[PDB]
Amino acid sequence: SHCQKTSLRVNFEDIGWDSWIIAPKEYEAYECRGGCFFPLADDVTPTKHAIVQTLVHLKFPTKVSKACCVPTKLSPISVLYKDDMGVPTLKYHYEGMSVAECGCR
Amino acid sequence: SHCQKTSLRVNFEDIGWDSWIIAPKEYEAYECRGGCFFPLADDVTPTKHAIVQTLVHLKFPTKVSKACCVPTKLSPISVLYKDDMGVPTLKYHYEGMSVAECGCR
Ligand SMILES: [Cl-]
Ligand SMILES: [Cl-]
Ligand SMILES: [Cl-]
Ligand SMILES: [Cl-]
Ligand SMILES: [Cl-]
Ligand SMILES: [Cl-]
Ligand SMILES: [Cl-]
Ligand SMILES: [Cl-]
Ligand SMILES: [Cl-]
Ligand SMILES: [Cl-]
Ligand code: NA
Ligand code: NA
Ligand code: NA
Ligand code: NA
Ligand code: NA
Ligand code: NA
Ligand code: NA
Ligand code: NA
Repeated sequence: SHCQKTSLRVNFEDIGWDSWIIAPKEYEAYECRGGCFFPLADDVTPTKHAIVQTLVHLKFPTKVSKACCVPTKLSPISVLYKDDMGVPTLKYHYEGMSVAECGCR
Repeated sequence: SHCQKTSLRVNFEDIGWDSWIIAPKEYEAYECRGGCFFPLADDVTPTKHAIVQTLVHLKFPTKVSKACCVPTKLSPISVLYKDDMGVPTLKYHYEGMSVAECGCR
């Protein structure tokens, strides 16, 4: 039940972006889900700060929060978008749209 | 009430590291606290994925979690630690120990 990449299919209409994104209608964004708690998994690539904070959280759970399972690497997708001239234009690498890797931070 | 760096003073004894860290006894680790919710602040440097996920969370709050306020840059501290030869040694830049910057991820 540890920090990992899971599916997350996003509809641009649902998030109000269909005003400018023509296509695609949906994409696989993924998400990072799971706990950052001891014992850790081999590949959650935990920073020292995440480790320290997790230990502090254990000792003081009402005052300090645990580390968070977040994207640590993102990948691009292509989008067809409306130009200011009102013309569909391809944005070939629209960066930061999809999770490549997750970790505790 | 947005994502930012706040104080977090860590005692190494409290987290079980006084077995190997001789000094210092405590340090300022900081932590990242606050919400990742619209409207965003100017300097939470949000990735596109964090923005998309936050919007999906709004539409589907029981199924998708919000973005997380995490460290996006860390700084070193110096520690005096016990060597395998049982001798105090300085580790001048012990990396990743203190928060330099926070953001939504
Ligand atoms: Cl562990
Ligand atoms: Cl680190
Ligand atoms: Cl491009
Ligand atoms: Cl290419
Ligand atoms: Cl881009
Ligand atoms: Cl905003
Ligand atoms: Cl981005
Ligand atoms: Cl060093
Ligand atoms: Cl130096
Ligand atoms: Cl180091
Ligand atoms: Na997957
Ligand atoms: Na959606
Ligand atoms: Na507490
Ligand atoms: Na290519
Ligand atoms: Na501060
Ligand atoms: Na402490
Ligand atoms: Na829901
Ligand atoms: Na120096």
